[PDB]
Amino acid sequence: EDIEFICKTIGTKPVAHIDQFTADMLGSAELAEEVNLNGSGKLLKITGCASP
Amino acid sequence: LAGEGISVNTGPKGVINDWRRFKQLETEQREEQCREMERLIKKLFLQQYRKQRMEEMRQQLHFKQVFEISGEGFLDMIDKEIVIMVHIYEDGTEAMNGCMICLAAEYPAVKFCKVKSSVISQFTRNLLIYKGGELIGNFVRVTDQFFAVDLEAFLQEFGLLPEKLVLTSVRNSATCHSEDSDLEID
Amino acid sequence: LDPMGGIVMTNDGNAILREIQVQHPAAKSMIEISRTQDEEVGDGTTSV
Amino acid sequence: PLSVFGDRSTGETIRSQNVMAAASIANIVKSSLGPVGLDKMLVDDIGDVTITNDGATILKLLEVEHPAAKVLCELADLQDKEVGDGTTSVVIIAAELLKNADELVKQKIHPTSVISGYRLACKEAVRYINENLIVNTDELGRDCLINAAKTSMSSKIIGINGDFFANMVVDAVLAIKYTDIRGQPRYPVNSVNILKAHGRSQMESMLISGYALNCVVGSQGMPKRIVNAKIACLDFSLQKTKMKLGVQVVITDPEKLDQIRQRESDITKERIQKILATGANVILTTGGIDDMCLKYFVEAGAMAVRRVLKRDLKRIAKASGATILSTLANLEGEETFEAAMLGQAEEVVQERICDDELILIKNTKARTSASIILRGANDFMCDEMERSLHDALCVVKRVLESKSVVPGGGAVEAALSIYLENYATSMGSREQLAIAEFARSLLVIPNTLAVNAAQDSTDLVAKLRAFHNEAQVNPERKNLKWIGLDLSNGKPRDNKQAGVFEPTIVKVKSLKFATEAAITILRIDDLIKLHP
Ligand SMILES: Nc1ncnc2c1ncn2[C@@H]1O[C@H](COP(=O)(O)OP(=O)(O)O)[C@@H](O)[C@H]1O
Ligand SMILES: [Mg+2]
Ligand SMILES: [Mg+2]
Repeated sequence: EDIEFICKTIGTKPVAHIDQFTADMLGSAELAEEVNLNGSGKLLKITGCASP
Repeated sequence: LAGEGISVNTGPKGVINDWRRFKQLETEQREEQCREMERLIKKLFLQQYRKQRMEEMRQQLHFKQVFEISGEGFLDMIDKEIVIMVHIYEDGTEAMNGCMICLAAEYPAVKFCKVKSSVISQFTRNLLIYKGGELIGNFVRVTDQFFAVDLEAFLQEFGLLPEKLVLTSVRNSATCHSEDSDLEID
Repeated sequence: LDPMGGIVMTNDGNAILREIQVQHPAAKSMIEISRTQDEEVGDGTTSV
Repeated sequence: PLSVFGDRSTGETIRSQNVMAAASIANIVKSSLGPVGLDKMLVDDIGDVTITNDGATILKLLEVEHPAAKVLCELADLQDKEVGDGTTSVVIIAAELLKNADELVKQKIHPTSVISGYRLACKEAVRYINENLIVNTDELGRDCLINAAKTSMSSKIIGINGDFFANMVVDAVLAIKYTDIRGQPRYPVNSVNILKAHGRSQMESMLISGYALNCVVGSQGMPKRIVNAKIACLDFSLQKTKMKLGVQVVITDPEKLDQIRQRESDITKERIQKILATGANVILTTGGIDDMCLKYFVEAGAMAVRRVLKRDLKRIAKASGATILSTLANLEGEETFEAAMLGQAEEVVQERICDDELILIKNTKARTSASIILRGANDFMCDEMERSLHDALCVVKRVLESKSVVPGGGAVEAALSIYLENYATSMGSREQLAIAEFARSLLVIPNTLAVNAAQDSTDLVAKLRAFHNEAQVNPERKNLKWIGLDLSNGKPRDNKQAGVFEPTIVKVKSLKFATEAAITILRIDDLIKLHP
């Protein structure tokens, strides 16, 4: 259910077969870091995307 | 005396509070009776086991007690959260109770427990097995068909007891979370 | 008298205390103390 | 008229009920505060006994029904998670705040004004603490860390033992220090494996200059001491090879069954030969090891340990320089093992600890790691020692990360109360009462400290308030801000020179969390409880 939201946010086009997995179907981003919330958990943030 | 087509209409509307208050207790009583009646009524030189003795004096090497169940205790012990044996008796019971106590040491995954028969006389004048909320074993009056080894063999022959432990110092675990393990950098 | 039907006849402190079931948690602490003394040095169980 | 199948409470009734629940929760743990506090003995109605002084543990173990009591318990849990210390203080402060806020509300003061006053008072208290009451630890040194650890371990089972436990805690924390990117010194607490075992006394607990495993060698054949260890960490079971679901063996020519069966174990034999050909001495794996592989390791004169915990294996690999290998597959499609994946340590020994054995990986190279073996009288004492040790480790981590500390013994609370009751008159017309009540409720900590020692709370708190008022009025008497409470003699004392310190983060987070919890509970003036 999150595939559409992820693709809209980043720009990644989903790949269902390795034959079509090419560079042009990737979503460039400035940073992709997993941060911790002072011991309350972990969150992965992708902040800064070309063509947001 | 006529007008049998009453069409009670909004009559029951003004009594839903009392009707539902009675109905909640009625449903609880029906559930308790069904759980009680789930077991009852439904069905109410190699041959000499040379390994029996060795299992006997290797079982004594451990002592806690089986939980004594409170009518709703039986309901909510099985309603939530594996193979579980429940003992029904009123104070041969002591022998099989000791057998269950001995077996509980070797079976940490089981929830050996006992409960009074009075709280739950046709079945009282003269061993219940559960797993995941459904009945598996319903052996009643097992004296007709003891030692802990004998009970273990009897339960294993039916394929109910799980098939088969180093001893730690005391304990190691403290919690389980984002421990933030050491990450050497530069 | 073992609940499993056996008989333990001894005068060791740890052996006596290990077969006794108690409800007061202070007694449980004392029994654990007896077990610790037995496991560590193996003697002086009544003395502790 | 509503015809809602449930009970309804509205007005002063529900507010009084919520304050009742909060006060009951506070009174549960009020007796376990400060060095003159005493532990509690919890029984889990199956015979299990827990002895503890930690507020979070007590609130987690207790069965709670009222929603406000649940809120306070979750508040204690959050304080423990985010800081690790001051778990009782935050609960007590929140309950006192709620009580005083409800007292104000009963005087026809609108709850919105009380909430605004509480928010303003919390912000001003944090600002005042940061501006005045913080002490920089740069000029103090290791003594500051030792004093902070000792203060944290007060009221605990290792209190008098502090002179040694503080040194142990400081050494253990400093051993695991690492600097990440941005040059920030990070201290990964919970990487220190705390092992417990009854027996010998507290004084002779061991601090390991390495790592300690609660595991033993898989078989008696292998030696129990290797000097120049070459640790090989594996994440797979070393057992007889079995094909996956998609592979099925069907035999038509009977002559090949023996070859199939022989290869079935020769695969694992070859894997072990490849692993051991590089000179590995100690092999740790998360999966199991069957008898034949154990015999291979025995003949090779190495060590094999099975069922190693994943976190323990990761810590060992990081400390010794080894790398976890879930499989021996390289980028050429082959099956190889290289010496570059071997971790080294100065010694690996299977030591005996009170009729039981554990593995000590002493002095791992390329990284320093620490572990603590707690020796006590029984299981309960060891568990309480572990909890207190964790609290001390968290306190030391907070002090080392943020280099600001504040005086303990209620000095901060008294200074905050004086400053806030003076500042409330500066602004506001109706939230002034809320700020004044915040200041008054901040005095519940020194009051409880004095009560727990059977000292005259009124006189002690009055003297503390007089000292702090003189500090805040006379510019040349600003050195009186450190006047705390000396519970041994029941007299005010300068805690800064006495060595009673707490991290500033503890007080700040406690204040913020307590204020938010009190605000959350204060917003309710109606409760609907539907029948199940
Ligand atoms: N040696 C000491 N002298 C005076 N006060 C102290 C001393 N050690 C600790 N205190 C104070 O006692 C209070 C209670 O601490 P405690 O309840 O044991 O910690 P926690 O709240 O984490 O359980 C702390 O706020 C601290 O300021
Ligand atoms: Mg003797
Ligand atoms: Mg504390």
